[PDB]
Amino acid sequence: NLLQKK
Amino acid sequence: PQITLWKRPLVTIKIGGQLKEALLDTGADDTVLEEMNLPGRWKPKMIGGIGGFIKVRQYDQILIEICGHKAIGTVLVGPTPVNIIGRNLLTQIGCTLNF
Amino acid sequence: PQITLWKRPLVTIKIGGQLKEALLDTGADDTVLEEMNLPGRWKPKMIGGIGGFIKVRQYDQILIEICGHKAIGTVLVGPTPVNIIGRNLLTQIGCTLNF
Repeated sequence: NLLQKK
Repeated sequence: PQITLWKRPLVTIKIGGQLKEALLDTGADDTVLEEMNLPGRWKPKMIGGIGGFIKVRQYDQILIEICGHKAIGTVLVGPTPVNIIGRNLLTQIGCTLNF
Repeated sequence: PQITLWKRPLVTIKIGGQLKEALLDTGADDTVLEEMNLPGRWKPKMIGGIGGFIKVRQYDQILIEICGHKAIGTVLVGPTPVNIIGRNLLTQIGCTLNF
């Protein structure tokens, strides 16, 4: 589940 | 609608009564929401990505409204940093990537 | 092209003359690739995903082709489960979400 945030 | 990707694709959803904000996430197999109660029985599951895995509760046959489009499917609930709408529900509303 | 979401949106990319597979990921702010070597200097970046935070190497102004579309931008390198094309490069190729 490849949500990614800075 | 057509949604550009200059900013995070956040939308309003409706689930179990509650109105929530959620991210349309083409990289997610599954839909994962922050802790909440849902009706029916559930079973535990582990899901992974950047940072490793988290344990979530899996509920099946859950009804959701996404931008007013009704969709039914599995919804996972647990300590996700953000509400995510994954492919399992994106397909149901006819969402596609286009370029 | 128009890409539906019944399966993972995996496409071919080219970087440093090498073909790799990567996920078109609207839930990702940034592009994150598996361990590999890139030219020039890097700087540190912390990114968050479903399982928590990881440290990655930030390389700027990197040439990368995605489904034949050329992009030049920031590429992060680190222990991602899969190569991911994030919004920073999805915007460069003119990618939108549609339903």
